[PDB]
Amino acid sequence: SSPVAQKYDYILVGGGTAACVLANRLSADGSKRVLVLEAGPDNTSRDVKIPAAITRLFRSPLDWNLFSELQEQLAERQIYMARGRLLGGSSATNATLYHRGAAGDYDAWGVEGWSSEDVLSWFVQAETNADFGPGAYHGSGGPMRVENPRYTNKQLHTAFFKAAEEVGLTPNSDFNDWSHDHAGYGTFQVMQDKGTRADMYRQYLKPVLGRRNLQVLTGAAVTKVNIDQAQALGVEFSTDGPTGERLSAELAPGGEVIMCAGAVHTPFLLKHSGVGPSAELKEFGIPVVSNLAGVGQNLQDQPACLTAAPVKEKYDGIAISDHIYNEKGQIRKRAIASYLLGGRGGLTSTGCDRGAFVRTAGQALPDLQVRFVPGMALDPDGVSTYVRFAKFQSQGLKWPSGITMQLIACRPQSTGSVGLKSADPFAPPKLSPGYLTDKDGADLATLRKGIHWARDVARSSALSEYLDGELFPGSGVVSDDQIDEYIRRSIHSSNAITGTCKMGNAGDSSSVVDNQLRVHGVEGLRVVDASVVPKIPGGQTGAPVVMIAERAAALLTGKATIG
Ligand SMILES: Cc1cc2nc3c(=O)[nH]c(=O)nc-3n(C[C@H](O)[C@H](O)[C@H](O)COP(=O)(O)OP(=O)(O)OC[C@H]3O[C@@H](n4cnc5c(N)ncnc54)[C@H](O)[C@@H]3O)c2cc1C
Repeated sequence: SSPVAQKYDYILVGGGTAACVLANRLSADGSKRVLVLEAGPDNTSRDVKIPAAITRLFRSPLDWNLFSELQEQLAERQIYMARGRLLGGSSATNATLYHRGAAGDYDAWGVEGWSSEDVLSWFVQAETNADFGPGAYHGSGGPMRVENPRYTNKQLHTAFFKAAEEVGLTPNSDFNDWSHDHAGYGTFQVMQDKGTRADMYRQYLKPVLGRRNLQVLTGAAVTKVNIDQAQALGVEFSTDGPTGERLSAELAPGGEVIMCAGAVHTPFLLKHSGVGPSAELKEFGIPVVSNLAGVGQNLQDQPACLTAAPVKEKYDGIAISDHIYNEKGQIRKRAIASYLLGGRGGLTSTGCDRGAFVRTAGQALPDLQVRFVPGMALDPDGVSTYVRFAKFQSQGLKWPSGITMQLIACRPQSTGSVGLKSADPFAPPKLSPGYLTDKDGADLATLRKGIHWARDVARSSALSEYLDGELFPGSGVVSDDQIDEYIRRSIHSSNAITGTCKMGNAGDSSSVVDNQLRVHGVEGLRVVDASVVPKIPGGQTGAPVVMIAERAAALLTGKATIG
């Protein structure tokens, strides 16, 4: 009742990060009728816009609330895996850190037309940096906002860097400068506009909601993609939910369909629609249009564990928790004043924006990413701690002062999978991250060795002046075997998730999409979101999604070509 006798040149399933990019570029003339279907509501929540309020988006209505299958290798725990549910997708619910990985992350992709040189310019193109001048590696005219964090903990941040210097690390002035090595300590830039989240709804879609050739439907939950037998012909969706009507959106001649549902829901929705492993499709009685075995495999996510240590009594009150909450748990009016009048202060911080990339065992590229947080976790699951920090408000307790080093396997060797658990196209998918399953035990070894690394840093002279013991894992956990068991019961997602519909060369039978993102054996079908990522880069995966999205967009409209 919303696409009524209307045929669209590009239907977009999903209204997230990449989808917000293409809608902008493809609606940019007037000849194309763009449609954008999004399960979740408009982007209007104040919790989206204030960075420190990220503590309220986890496990919230704006999250899909995905939980994984039992992971036997993880002491049989389900893993909560954050996924944004609103226009702007996970860009509106992320920690905003800006990371391209290294040039070798893209060279190693293998694919033709996506080397480090081919992608570099698409990055710069979409960037406007507040803190680096325009050059080979940074843009100034782009739609993304990028800035050095406008919050600084004058004691804990400076003691962290002195400490990482003590244990032998070198600084790194720009983790997205490919001319020098990617390892080292320093400061993560964040996709924020003067302390407001600079999500992709705000930077790309909100400035273009005027275009009459641009139709954006929130509340609109896609169920499948029409593929008359191969050619896609549209989508089916429901505006109310699993108890609503079964509408249909038709495409115009040549009208393509663009999978933007993200690394979790795209491979899922493709399967329900007929493209995937037949063995899995036959189990629920779904006709096979294409039998590509790569749909729903190769799921890569970066696992994390943490250490936590309180500060000495004498330095009580100097953590970021002390800057946001008072001793009674109420939000400080001073912090609100610095944020609303100046775009400064504790509320501009997602917390984890200082850190490092470290080689643990002479690897080609760093295997460990440390994230330092001048706040003290109260649960070894760092995601659950943020949820807890939210509910702590107004209870009347003082959150203890301290620090946290979150440790992350930024280039993991484990892979996962995304599958079908029901025929109900509104059911939670079969999600298995598969952390710690690589055949050499390397991911676990990277995380164990980060624990030793984190303890060295915390033992340094720079940090031992401020610290008083160790809460997590703590004094009991001494031997490697004990560290591993702690890692297993505390491993949490650092929220990347890539690869479930990977691109590859012609004759890559394991590949799903080709180097122009159209999928093997379907007409008018393309995938442009994090799923196409063939190897996860070394860093948080937001920025490369945009780069993919800006790239496909141009290619679609004949402004550049690949190969
Ligand atoms: C909590 C969190 C923290 C993160 N931190 C960082 C970080 O600091 N820096 C960074 O660079 N990256 C970070 N990431 C990752 C980054 O946000 C993602 O990699 C990126 O946003 C993925 O973009 P996408 O377009 O592939 O998917 P999304 O942005 O998720 O877009 C997919 C969209 O599809 C929609 N959808 C799903 N099913 C349907 C359906 N049936 N019908 C219609 N729409 C549907 C979803 O609602 C969603 O809006 C973080 C991720 C999370 C969750």
